[PDB]
Amino acid sequence: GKGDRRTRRGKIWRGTYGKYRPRKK
Amino acid sequence: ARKALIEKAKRTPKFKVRAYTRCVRCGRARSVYRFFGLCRICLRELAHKGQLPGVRKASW
Amino acid sequence: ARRRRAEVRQLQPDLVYGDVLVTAFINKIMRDGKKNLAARIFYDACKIIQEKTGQEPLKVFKQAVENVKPRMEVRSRRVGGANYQVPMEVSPRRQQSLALRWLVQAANQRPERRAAVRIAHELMDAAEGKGGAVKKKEDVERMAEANRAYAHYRW
Amino acid sequence: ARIAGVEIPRNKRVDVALTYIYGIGKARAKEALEKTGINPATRVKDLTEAEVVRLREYVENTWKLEGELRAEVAANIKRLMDIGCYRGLRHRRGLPVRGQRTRTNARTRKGPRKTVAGKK
Amino acid sequence: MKLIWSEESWDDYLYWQETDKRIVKKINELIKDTRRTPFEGKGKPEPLKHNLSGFWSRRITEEHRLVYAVTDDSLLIAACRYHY
Amino acid sequence: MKLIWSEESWDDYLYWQETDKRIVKKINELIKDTRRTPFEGKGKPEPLKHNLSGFWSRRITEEHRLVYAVTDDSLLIAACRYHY
Amino acid sequence: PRSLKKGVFVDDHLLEKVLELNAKGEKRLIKTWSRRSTIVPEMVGHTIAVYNGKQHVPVYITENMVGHKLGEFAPTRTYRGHG
RNA sequence: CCGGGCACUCUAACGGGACUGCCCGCGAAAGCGGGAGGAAGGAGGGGACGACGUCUGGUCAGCAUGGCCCUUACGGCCUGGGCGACACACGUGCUACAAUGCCCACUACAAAGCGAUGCCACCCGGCAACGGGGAGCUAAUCGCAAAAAGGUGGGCCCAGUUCGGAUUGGGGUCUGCAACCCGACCCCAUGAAGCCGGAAUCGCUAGUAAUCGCGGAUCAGCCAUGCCGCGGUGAAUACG
RNA sequence: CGCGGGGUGGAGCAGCCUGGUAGCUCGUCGGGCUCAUAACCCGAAGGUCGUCGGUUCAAAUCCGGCCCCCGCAACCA
RNA sequence: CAAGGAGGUAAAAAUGUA
Ligand SMILES: [Mg+2]
Ligand SMILES: [Mg+2]
Ligand SMILES: [Mg+2]
Ligand SMILES: [Mg+2]
Ligand SMILES: [Mg+2]
Ligand SMILES: [Mg+2]
Ligand SMILES: [Mg+2]
Ligand SMILES: [Mg+2]
Ligand SMILES: [Mg+2]
Ligand SMILES: [Mg+2]
Ligand SMILES: [Mg+2]
Ligand SMILES: [Mg+2]
Ligand SMILES: [Zn+2]
Repeated sequence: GKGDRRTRRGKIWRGTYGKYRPRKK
Repeated sequence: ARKALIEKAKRTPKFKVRAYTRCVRCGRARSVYRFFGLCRICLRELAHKGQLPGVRKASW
Repeated sequence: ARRRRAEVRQLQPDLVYGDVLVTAFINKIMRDGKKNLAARIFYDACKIIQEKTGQEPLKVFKQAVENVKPRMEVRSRRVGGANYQVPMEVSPRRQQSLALRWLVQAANQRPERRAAVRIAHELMDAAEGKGGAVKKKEDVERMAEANRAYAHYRW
Repeated sequence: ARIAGVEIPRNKRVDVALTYIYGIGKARAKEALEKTGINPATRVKDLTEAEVVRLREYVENTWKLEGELRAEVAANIKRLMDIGCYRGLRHRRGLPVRGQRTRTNARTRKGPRKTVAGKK
Repeated sequence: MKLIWSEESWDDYLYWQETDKRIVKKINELIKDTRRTPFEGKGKPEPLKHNLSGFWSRRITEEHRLVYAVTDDSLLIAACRYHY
Repeated sequence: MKLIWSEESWDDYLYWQETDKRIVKKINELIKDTRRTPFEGKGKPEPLKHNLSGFWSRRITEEHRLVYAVTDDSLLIAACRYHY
Repeated sequence: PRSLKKGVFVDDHLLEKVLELNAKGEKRLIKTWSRRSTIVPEMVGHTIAVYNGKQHVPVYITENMVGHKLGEFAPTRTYRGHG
């Protein structure tokens, strides 16, 4: 999980958004 | 090199990122706060003396 | 822990069965404080018991605990400047906690795929008498009769 | 089935089968599958020869792969070296290039621990 | 009696220069007597123990100890600074 | 790399210590460069022969020279005063 | 790296030197302190010197070193092994 | 969402509320065990507080300060480098070795905090970082945030494998005059070592250990996995 | 200028007879216990086997020349 | 109940920085 740049929990652990976790509820 | 640096910190120009906030009471470059302009040590010295309005001993 | 009897915790009884002994096992499943999953693994496993034998899944649980519960255990002692290891009888609070630990510890050592199937087969094997934890029980019980020379160091 | 030069995935999902080729990861695999029109749940044990030849034509007419992609990476590293670049000389010693910490752990790049005696 | 300067020793001797010339004049005094009487003389020259077995120390100041070692032809200096 | 001072070289280093101060830093500068590269660097690092085979010199100043010699992990300074 | 929207190659000093030099000719040696600068193709063919922290090491420019900086070709440190 | 009420929840100031006052037993008393009594009780749970002094402990680099030393300089300005160097050794940690697990999609529940030389709702371009517009908010008004674990549905079937993410190539975004040493992100392809750790060693007795996210300080930006605080689920055991 | 034996990791030894993999202890280096050292515990490196030539598919090992060390013998007269 | 008399001991574990 947590450190992988191409997953959901990785973007959560960073606080960044991307393709793998975009900005929309 | 102490006093020339404090008055390098007072002057504004030449690429604004070269400005670093600094304590005016002692002249510390680190752990200086944007709320007061004091260092973290001058903060405690005056706050225990009572020269800080509203600052109290926090406890919870 | 020098002053008091560092008193025993009381638990809330179950919401499908109403007992302390099942909730203790829900807590012994629990890794990283997930009780909703810890109850789910146990409740999937009870359905596995429900359909792999025609017997009530609480009644196999009680006897699987009693078939794994040790009687005597060997412990180390220091009186006279010597370190031998002395057998002594076990308190039923500790007999419960050790059997409750040994069932989940042996079920994690089972090679089956899902978690609930490991738990269910462990209960089926312990109640009938051949689980991985009854091996641990009888080995722990083997050392006390083996070291029965030292039970004159009882207290 | 042998696509890029490798066959190796026998019964498994086809997007997984294309991730098993140097040059195609998960994104290029799903791009090739949404192009071709194959449900990824249809495994590589059961798929039409026409789907196989369309998939192969796409994945090795579109991008550069296993042998040539390695040749391009090696040529770019050889171009980074032999010119005197900082990153080229870090590739030359076998040191990391992206401003990392070498006083401590950089052992993936450095290799195994070569423990040297150390007076005091 | 040739002088041998170890890395630590010469780095410190470069530190007593540009900090304190009194220490440099004291060290040159102790070296001038060690070159003449290696196991007697000035600065209480004592034989050393366990972690520095085979060494000798002359007092520079109340803390500072000049740690030297002698051969037939030469003179090692392991420190011209701190209390061992 | 450990420093080796001979008899006359140490006395002449003390000779520059007592009289003029500016040369002593220049001397230590020259020792620093021959420590990182023994035969190259500042002040024309020059070889000698025709009694001095295996010995090298540099110039400290316009008349006096800093001669030396090297072995595996040592730096011998024979003189830091006038050549001849 | 940099953004592409704005004018890349920030420096003017060696640029106002080399734009005289490439059109006048005669391949001269130029010393600069601009390690933050992009090798733009009129610089190809020249021998310029870059400061490393100690001195001015000359670099030779040919057509493959373009999308880089000058500090990439002026090594600051000296390692030479371990012993 | 309005009229209206503000009864509740919240917010906020001042109060009451346990002092083992009451009952039994022990005792000469202090006090101790048990119990209706209420929310709590025999310092309710945490803080703030930390004696005479020790370590001739640490800080002349927060500041002040006695003495010694340098003044065409041990002062002052600028550019570049450096504090980021790497054969190695140690401490503190973060991410993992997977199926009580991984990924995708949908749907919920917080507390404490921060902001109009900023937070940026909401649209458009965009695979995304982000960029263009432009509304609200001197802020229980508007924004930061949708909390994450959890629940449902689908896929992988234990294989270095959809675990894990190093390291490296290429293409970009943002800050800053500036990202080569030396930034943080986004995308593609790489996808290593690790399959649970020798001698040893550490923290924790109740919302505690474990697990999961969130906010602030510093801050143009950030090498933050650190610190400081906040809440979600929530064990085990204490014979002695 | 007779006879016998021996040259091997830094030190001390074994392996050679009967040619295929050089082993033991102390020591060295990294770690652990201690305030620290020693002791103790975990882990790792280190020789090409005096020297030259030959035999063999292959030499520390078999053979020959030489250098060094050790022991024995040198009597009758 | 109040207490003495004779008697089996804890180990295997060294050192100190000038
Ligand atoms: Mg992954
Ligand atoms: Mg700044
Ligand atoms: Mg010290
Ligand atoms: Mg008090
Ligand atoms: Mg100190
Ligand atoms: Mg640093
Ligand atoms: Mg670095
Ligand atoms: Mg406690
Ligand atoms: Mg030998
Ligand atoms: Mg006879
Ligand atoms: Mg002993
Ligand atoms: Mg002794
Ligand atoms: Zn201050």
